[PDB]
Amino acid sequence: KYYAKVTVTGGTGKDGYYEVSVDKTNGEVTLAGGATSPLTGGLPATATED
Repeated sequence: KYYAKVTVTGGTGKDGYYEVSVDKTNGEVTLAGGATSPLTGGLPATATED
């Protein structure tokens, strides 16, 4: 689900597209796997149209 770009100042290894699930009625994000650990894949883009 949604891929969030992360830019960390002063920290290494926390950069990456985090998987986020958003329900706007609550206004928060459900954690993927119950953690905020970075995912793999680097910075892949699927759809060219923006």
